[PDB]
Amino acid sequence: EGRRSDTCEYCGKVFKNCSNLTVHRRSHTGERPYKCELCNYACAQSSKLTRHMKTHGQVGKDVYKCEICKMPFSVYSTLEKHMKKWHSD
DNA sequence: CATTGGTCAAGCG
DNA sequence: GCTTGACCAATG
Ligand SMILES: [Mg+2]
Ligand SMILES: [Zn+2]
Ligand SMILES: [Zn+2]
Ligand SMILES: [Zn+2]
Repeated sequence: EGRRSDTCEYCGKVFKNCSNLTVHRRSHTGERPYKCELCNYACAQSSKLTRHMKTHGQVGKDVYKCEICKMPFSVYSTLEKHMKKWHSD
């Protein structure tokens, strides 16, 4: 009744924090505006990209790079999952 | 186990 | 008002 402004247009959920509504709505629309520059990860929320970026390497620690596509990883097992997904040959 | 999407709201000035 | 990151349950 005016608070519709703070309400999700797809499921009727009411928010007090308008930014929570913006992010929630993307779970309906599929919009993923935050794009990793180091892989094809994309997400609905700025801080998820920040969290994701930590999987590409930390400052003081060592980094494992895919020999084929040059992608960097902080965790070797995550590189091997990448190897099997993207370089099956 | 590492990593994720959806959620929540403390804290900032 | 908004950014931020912790929480939780889920995935592989
Ligand atoms: Mg953050
Ligand atoms: Zn909704
Ligand atoms: Zn990435
Ligand atoms: Zn690669």
